Amino acid sequence: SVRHGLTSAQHCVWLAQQLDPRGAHYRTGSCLEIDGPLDHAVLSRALRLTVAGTETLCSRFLTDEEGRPYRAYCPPAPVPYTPVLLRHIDLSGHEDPEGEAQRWMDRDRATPLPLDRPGLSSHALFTLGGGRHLYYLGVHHIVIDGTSMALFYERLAEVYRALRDGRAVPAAAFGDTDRMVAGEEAYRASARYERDRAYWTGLFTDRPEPVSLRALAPTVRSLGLPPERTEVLGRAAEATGAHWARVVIAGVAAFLHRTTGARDVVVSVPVTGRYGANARITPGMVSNRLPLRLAVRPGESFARVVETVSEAMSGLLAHSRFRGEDLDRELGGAGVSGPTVNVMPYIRPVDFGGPVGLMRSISSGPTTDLNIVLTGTPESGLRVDFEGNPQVYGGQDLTVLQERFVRFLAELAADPAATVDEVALLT
Ligand SMILES: *CCCCNC(=O)[C@H](C)N
Ligand SMILES: [Cl-]
Repeated sequence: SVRHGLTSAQHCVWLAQQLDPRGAHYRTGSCLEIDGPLDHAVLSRALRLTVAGTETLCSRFLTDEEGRPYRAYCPPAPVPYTPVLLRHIDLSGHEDPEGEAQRWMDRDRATPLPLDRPGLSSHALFTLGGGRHLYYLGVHHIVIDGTSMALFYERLAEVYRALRDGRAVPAAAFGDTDRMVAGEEAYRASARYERDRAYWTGLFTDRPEPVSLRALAPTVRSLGLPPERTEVLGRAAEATGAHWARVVIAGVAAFLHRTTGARDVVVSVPVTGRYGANARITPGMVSNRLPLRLAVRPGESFARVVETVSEAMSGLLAHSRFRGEDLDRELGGAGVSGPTVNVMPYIRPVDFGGPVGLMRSISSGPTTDLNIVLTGTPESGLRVDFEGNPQVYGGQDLTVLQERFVRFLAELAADPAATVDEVALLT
């Protein structure tokens, strides 16, 4: 009967869903590529225990008498029970197991999940042959963000190992959503809110219109880059003294500048929206997206653009609690944004007690234009996903753009002292 408050991010998704109530545009997902055999019966039991201990995966969303949303907690069965289902799809024998799995996930992601039914996720274990497996985690964005996907996978594996070893299942170690929401409420009521509002509105008084090279589920094209191609990003990071994600952001900024010739470029950057220890370990949806405005002047080196990114990010991080969707509402119209550049944080390979799982993105969220999603590291290799609004980009277009970008990025990283407007951008 308890009516739980939504996080700001959840409020955002809720409002956006209302614009297209039967749509699936806020269906997101990821998967684990697993290099050895798993026991589906045991993993199915592990999923049940994992979900049972994950409040957000046992939640539904309802409206009160004033039409305002709230979250309701619905434990699984030993008031609706959260259902738990791990599908087993044996593609061992198929001509193209990987392709069939992708097709299955794409069709699942296209399936609407009504918010008033608890358990807003979809789970499938694929057998691919050669003993390889794929675990698909499909969710409604309102219950799970990128950070929480990692929290889920780690817990799932932990429970699976215990059930496999005969060991007692370790207690879950998640945080509390109500306290996380209370933290946001405290922020909104604080003096910092006013200061943040002033900071962000001040930066965009000219209200630059978003430029491309409504929010819809993306067409996704993925490019695998081995370490031979990606190590150079690490070397650029070492040389500039900037974290490699900053090098990538600078690369996107330079790419946009070189393509369009535009002085002032905007990219959008996600931040976790998690403040404090409790928030960091609470599965849910709290992520924020903020505009990074960058001036790329004539004759600047790539290293100089990295510095420009670092300066802008310092300000973004210092005012990161202000909601991106709030900034847009105040500026009006289409708001302010560029391609979303999402360099996912490091995730250790997921240990299933022998078999190891490597995470890859399936769909990070809907977009009005483009998301650029990276998983991996310079040393281990990268998966680069270009997620394009289907009314803007065709699949082939995204493939071409993504290869062009990675080539330019690699050239920049190979010599940060080079002048950006002298670096050849090849079509
Ligand atoms: C305003 C909150 C909904 C948008 N969030 C996302 O789609 C993130 C960036 N994946
Ligand atoms: Cl997210």
